[PDB]
Amino acid sequence: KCSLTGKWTNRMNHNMTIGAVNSRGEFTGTYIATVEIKESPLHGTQNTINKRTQPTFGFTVNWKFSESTTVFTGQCFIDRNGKEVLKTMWLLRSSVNDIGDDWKATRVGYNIFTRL
Amino acid sequence: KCSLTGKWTNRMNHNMTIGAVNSRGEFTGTYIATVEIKESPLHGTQNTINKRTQPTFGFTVNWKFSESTTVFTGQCFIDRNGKEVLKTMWLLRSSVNDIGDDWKATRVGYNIFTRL
Amino acid sequence: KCSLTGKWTNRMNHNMTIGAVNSRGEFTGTYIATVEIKESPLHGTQNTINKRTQPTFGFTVNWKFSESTTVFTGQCFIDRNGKEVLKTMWLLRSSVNDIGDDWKATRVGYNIFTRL
Amino acid sequence: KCSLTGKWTNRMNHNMTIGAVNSRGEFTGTYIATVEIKESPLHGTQNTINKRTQPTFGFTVNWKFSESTTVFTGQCFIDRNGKEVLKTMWLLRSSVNDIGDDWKATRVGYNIFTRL
Ligand SMILES: [Cl-]
Ligand SMILES: [Cl-]
Ligand SMILES: [Cl-]
Ligand SMILES: [Cl-]
Ligand SMILES: [Cl-]
Ligand SMILES: [Cl-]
Ligand SMILES: [Cl-]
Ligand SMILES: [Cl-]
Ligand SMILES: [Cl-]
Ligand SMILES: [Cl-]
Ligand SMILES: [Cl-]
Ligand SMILES: [Cl-]
Ligand SMILES: [Cl-]
Ligand SMILES: [Cl-]
Ligand SMILES: [Cl-]
Ligand SMILES: [Cl-]
Ligand SMILES: [Cl-]
Ligand SMILES: [Cl-]
Ligand SMILES: [Cl-]
Ligand SMILES: [Cl-]
Ligand SMILES: [Cl-]
Ligand SMILES: [Cl-]
Ligand SMILES: [Cl-]
Ligand SMILES: [Cl-]
Repeated sequence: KCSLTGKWTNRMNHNMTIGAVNSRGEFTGTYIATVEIKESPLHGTQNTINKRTQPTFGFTVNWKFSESTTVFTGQCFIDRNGKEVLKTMWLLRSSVNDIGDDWKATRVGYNIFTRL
Repeated sequence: KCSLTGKWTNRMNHNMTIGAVNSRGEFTGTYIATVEIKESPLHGTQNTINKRTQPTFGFTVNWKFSESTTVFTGQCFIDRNGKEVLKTMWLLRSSVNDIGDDWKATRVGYNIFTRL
Repeated sequence: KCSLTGKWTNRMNHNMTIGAVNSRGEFTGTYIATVEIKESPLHGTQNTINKRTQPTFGFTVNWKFSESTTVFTGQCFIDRNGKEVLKTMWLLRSSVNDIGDDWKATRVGYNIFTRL
Repeated sequence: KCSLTGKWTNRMNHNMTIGAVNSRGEFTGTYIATVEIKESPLHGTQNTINKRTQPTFGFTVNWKFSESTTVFTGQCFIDRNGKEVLKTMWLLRSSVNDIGDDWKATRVGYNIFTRL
């Protein structure tokens, strides 16, 4: 079984720590990145339907040093070597002033996390 | 201020209800979708940095009838008329059986929500 | 049949003109936007497999006033009212200087085009 | 300069060959993917504004064995070692039968290509 609880790294400038996952799949944690290091809360859920060994999940990082918001979604895999890996994709939402600037406010990307 | 608390629709087949936003910007809600109607829980945060009148936000929908997870991120705007509108984009993560199908598991899209 | 040839608008600040589509599905055109109006070339293809009435397509806009590149992909639908509509999604790629800034270089969004 | 002309791989199941880039930045090529191997044509542009050593680019793959279309956009970098690398993200558009299934037709992902 791949569990989200624990400490993760993207082997770059990001770590996160995710706490216990409750019976409804809910969890909280902390996202730590270099800008100098800043810490920000995250909240999310992992899928509990069919109690899969490799569940999907999502979370929102509510950045404490920015007006922006990021969401991540992905899946907790057991890789061919037996190691847990989170394969994620993210959307980063910038705060714009006018609704006419909305078009340029969303970036996308990806991250791969392994246990730390 | 554009506040997330309340009931929202995308005029299509989707309604959302969001509860009280606490002082850290955290909220919970339900997402209602005609697949016959199914209700699933959502958990999210709105950005409180600088107390903007039009904050960004994100949330995760933990579908009750699927192994999938969806994340939404966007911004709560006041348009010309003074009406609230949530401009969002999302990532829908499918549950794949093997890490080699990971490439095909992520869909992207958008939704515009208004009150009621 | 929904064809890409002709003039399109997003009913906002964008028009495009697409030329004839050849037997391999290839086409060229021009993307016109307000920054003041700028014109830029586009090149793409529409799917010819199974000769669908509502084909998928993609194109690249090679912006003449920017270091950036946009790609669009979507489908040419006949809507319920009989009108042709292009439903698209796009990725906008910014030029960054270091490969370490790669993460913030891609925006995503959408456009809906109807004949002009 | 990082030039697109040549042969590329993502070390997985994909190779690409791209031909000469003309003076407007336009190129054609072939995209080779193990589904058994299938070859499909690609058409694209690299950005020539300011003659950057690391230009952005986009292209469309018109799959020969599918009703789908994929677009790729990214940037041609020189990494620490002086090796060329294409960092890309893509949109894969499925062909749906009705405009009401449009919401589920777009997948997103990424690929990193190196020479050979
Ligand atoms: Cl900010
Ligand atoms: Cl950030
Ligand atoms: Cl592990
Ligand atoms: Cl922005
Ligand atoms: Cl990324
Ligand atoms: Cl990563
Ligand atoms: Cl309300
Ligand atoms: Cl499912
Ligand atoms: Cl199920
Ligand atoms: Cl779903
Ligand atoms: Cl799938
Ligand atoms: Cl909508
Ligand atoms: Cl630029
Ligand atoms: Cl632009
Ligand atoms: Cl029409
Ligand atoms: Cl940027
Ligand atoms: Cl958009
Ligand atoms: Cl539009
Ligand atoms: Cl080569
Ligand atoms: Cl197909
Ligand atoms: Cl086929
Ligand atoms: Cl395909
Ligand atoms: Cl599909
Ligand atoms: Cl790759």
